[PDB]
Amino acid sequence: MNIFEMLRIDEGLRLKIYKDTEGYYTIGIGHLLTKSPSLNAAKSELDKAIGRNTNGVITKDEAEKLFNQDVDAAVRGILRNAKLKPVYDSLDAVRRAAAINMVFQMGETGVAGFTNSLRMLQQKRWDEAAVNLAKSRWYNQTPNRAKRVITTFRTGTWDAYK
Ligand SMILES: [Cl-]
Ligand SMILES: [Cl-]
Repeated sequence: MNIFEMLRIDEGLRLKIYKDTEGYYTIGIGHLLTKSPSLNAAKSELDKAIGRNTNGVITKDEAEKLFNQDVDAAVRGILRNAKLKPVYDSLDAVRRAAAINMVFQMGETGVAGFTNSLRMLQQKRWDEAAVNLAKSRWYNQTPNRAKRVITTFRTGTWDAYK
């Protein structure tokens, strides 16, 4: 298991524009296109993301290319963030995958708002971080996915994904 396989399980793959759990136009493997309610604004972000006239449909290769870029950008976002970087550097490799999953889902500003959980993760107080992470809109909106990520932070294993 690795971050790519983890996020493919949590995000799925759709080759045609769709609306994510929040109602936002999305394509591929969780590639958010726009928060705007306009489907034409989404298609136009799609053509620009891909470099051709898609008409709202992409192939598997293109979905995988977006995915690769997004994972890369989440990693680099973590490493440039003053709050996130010290936390990420303190973690083992499995639990690093969980941090990237959160950032991928909610952006770096989002995760950097989990101040209390971050501190408990840094101190390696796993059970206490799991409890604090669960007290969140994120957990209440997407509990199944949130539990998978929380368990990964809690145990340091891929069990929730196996
Ligand atoms: Cl892009
Ligand atoms: Cl979920």
